[PDB]
Amino acid sequence: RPRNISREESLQLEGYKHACHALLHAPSQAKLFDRVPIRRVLLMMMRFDGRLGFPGGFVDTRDISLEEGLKRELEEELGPALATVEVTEDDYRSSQVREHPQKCVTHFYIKELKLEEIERIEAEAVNAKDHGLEVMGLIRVPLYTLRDRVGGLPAFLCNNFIGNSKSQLLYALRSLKLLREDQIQEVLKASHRL
Amino acid sequence: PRNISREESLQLEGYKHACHALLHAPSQAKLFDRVPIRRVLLMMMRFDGRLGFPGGFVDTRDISLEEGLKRELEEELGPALATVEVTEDDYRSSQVREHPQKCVTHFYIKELKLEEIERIEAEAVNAKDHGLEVMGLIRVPLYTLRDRVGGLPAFLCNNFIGNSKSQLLYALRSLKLLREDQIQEVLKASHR
Ligand SMILES: [Mn+2]
Ligand SMILES: [Mn+2]
Ligand SMILES: [Mn+2]
Ligand SMILES: [Mn+2]
Repeated sequence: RPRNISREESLQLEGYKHACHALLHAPSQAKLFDRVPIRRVLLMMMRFDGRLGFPGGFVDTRDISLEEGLKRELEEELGPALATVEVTEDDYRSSQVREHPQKCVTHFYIKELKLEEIERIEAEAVNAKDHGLEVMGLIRVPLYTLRDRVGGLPAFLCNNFIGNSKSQLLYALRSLKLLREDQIQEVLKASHRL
Repeated sequence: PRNISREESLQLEGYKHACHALLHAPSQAKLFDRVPIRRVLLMMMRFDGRLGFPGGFVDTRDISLEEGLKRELEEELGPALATVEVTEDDYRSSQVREHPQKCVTHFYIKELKLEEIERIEAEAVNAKDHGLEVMGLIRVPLYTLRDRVGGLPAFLCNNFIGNSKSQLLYALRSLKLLREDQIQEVLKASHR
């Protein structure tokens, strides 16, 4: 149902509800089992509704800017550590629009941090206003495929994702150059053997 | 997957052993000041992309099923755990499979104080296994939302390792959190 739309065009519409979500990420030299390289830490979360999503939430664009709304949502959900860390217009990536079930536009941001910054974010998430309520926990996204050819990313893609968050994740994998187009197809295939 | 006994368990030959625990605490918190959380139940995202309970393998002949579990927990949840009891009284059940080379997993349910769960979550990011075997802790939503889908039923549509779903369901019956009919209602809501 979701369709692409430019930021600028989408900011012009009327009586549309807006949401902002961010992928925070950082490179890692860690190797799982000292063999399988982690490569990069991507944060997602388990939401109060039983589903996985990226942090963020609604913004009222007549009151505050998209970035200001995003900063506030992250503070609630991810905690104090998000202060001084500034997701800006540069971090903006894409906008999608729908009408079923509600007139609704979601914006997706992608921001690289230093590893210790992600770690400090994890360490302090348990202190967020939303911890154990709207946010049920923070999780890192496995980017590897294991030898059984299912465990890791393919298996993880069989989890339950809110809205278009799965599709956003896949976008980021292709944009941060982490997987080739075919690799993504391979991942969706290995996943879909239910 | 077939239910078995502790009695037998330790005596079978050629099987690999695994221990897992549900740590849980009561809670007075209300989501949107409306929906009661009731209880906090810990699970995790594994390195394999699946949800499960903390723990792992333990050499049967080396030390007791508790000694293996308590080590596994400390390794996966962090230092805080060295002061968790995890006695025999916390033992719960043992299922036996013949899939990925004959497994036997034992399930443990143990009640803690909310503070204790909170301090565990707070130190989990320090566990030897953080960012490796354990990719993050999560609380299990026990409520069902107004849409009659979000909350627990949606949660059960996630990808679960081994029989950690069976185990979770058992806990909800065992801990008197849900009746059999109510469990049967979330499953139908979920698998729809
Ligand atoms: Mn959110
Ligand atoms: Mn929010
Ligand atoms: Mn909030
Ligand atoms: Mn271990």
